[PDB]
Amino acid sequence: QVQLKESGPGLVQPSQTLSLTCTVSGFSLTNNNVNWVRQATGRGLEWMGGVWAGGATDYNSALKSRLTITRDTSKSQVFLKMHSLQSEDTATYYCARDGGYSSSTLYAMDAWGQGTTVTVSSASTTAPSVYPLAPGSMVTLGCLVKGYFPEPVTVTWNSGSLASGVHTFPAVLQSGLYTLSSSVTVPASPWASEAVTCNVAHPASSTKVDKKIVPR
Amino acid sequence: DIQMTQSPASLSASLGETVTIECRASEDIYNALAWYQQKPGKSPQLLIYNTDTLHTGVPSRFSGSGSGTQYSLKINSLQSEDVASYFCQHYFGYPRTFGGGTKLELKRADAAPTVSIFPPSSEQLASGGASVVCLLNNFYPKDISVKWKIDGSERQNGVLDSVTDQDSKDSTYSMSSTLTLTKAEYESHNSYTCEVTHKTSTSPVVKSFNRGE
Ligand SMILES: [Cl-]
Repeated sequence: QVQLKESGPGLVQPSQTLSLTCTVSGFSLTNNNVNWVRQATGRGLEWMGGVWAGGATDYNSALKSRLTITRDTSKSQVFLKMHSLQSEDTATYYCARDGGYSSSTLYAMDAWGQGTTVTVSSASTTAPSVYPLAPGSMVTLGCLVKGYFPEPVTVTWNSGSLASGVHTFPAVLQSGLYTLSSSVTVPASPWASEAVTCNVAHPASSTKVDKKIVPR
Repeated sequence: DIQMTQSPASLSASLGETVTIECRASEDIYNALAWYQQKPGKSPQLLIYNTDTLHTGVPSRFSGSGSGTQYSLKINSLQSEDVASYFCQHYFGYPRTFGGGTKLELKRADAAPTVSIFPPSSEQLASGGASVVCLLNNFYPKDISVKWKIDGSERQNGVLDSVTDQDSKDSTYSMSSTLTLTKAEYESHNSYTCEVTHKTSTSPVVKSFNRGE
């Protein structure tokens, strides 16, 4: 029944402040420790700091100067506030519990939240432009989902009907904006006797785009 | 503070093999060490604590050992579900510190990439920019290289590549490489080629198209 859940603005501008909340259930903050851990690409896991059962706190050496972790025991909430955010602060943030001496697992972090993605960028929310990738017994086609922000977008082919043989690549950044390619491989037959469409969804901009791939 | 050095940073092993990951603390941590497993796209989970105690539900094929500054995690009879990144962490003093992690992937038979090249769409050129795309799908091992050539001459700049995580079903990888250039640049040349170098061949796999065709 132990559960931790992170929440908060998943998009923050540089130099600005990150404010996240960890809501726990199934245990009390009065006799448990809660830590904040972040995972940024290329930097494995990084312990940020934590707030202990009595309210005491300890922090990562590098982040101490701009990080403050607090809690509200009555609401079962732990808070993270970090200043002077920069690009490298983009990462998935997790809160995790350790029980201390009252637990068989001592100070190891035995329960983790699902994590919350944080992107630190000056870019503005932008819907993608979708371009076709047409060949110019099997055929590979695709669509280029270019210039959107922030992540993520989801791509399906013929509304999931072509689930087999789809490859959607990790997005890459260029001038603050993301671009991703998604490909689908289908029998030479379908390509000639049936329409193939890539359905792109971008939640953040409340947009859905359908691009039919037609022969060149 | 205490530094945690984990090796190897990455590892590929066959199903059924024995994997061994090391973690060295920069100072004696008196067994106050935990190991965490982070399966793909999931949160980290506690695997082992107090050096060798398995957390609830962790299978017996996992074991931890060590003392002083040297610790290790062992997985015997590696199973597909064990593909993940593993991290050690000490809790001897504050601040707590994590090792850099070890990324464990599955070995499988070599597979050559299926390569496809795509010219920019008429629609995108209207914008004044062009993206030429080369796909390299379902290959193994992951190591691969792409070289773009325009009218027979190599183009190094303006290229971005992206590779998928190992496929949970066929254990292969797929990669896309995109060469971006201005419309003027694109329209001033005719032959576009992507050359792919991979262990599976001794000369590059070449795919090309002519703008004028
Ligand atoms: Cl750390």
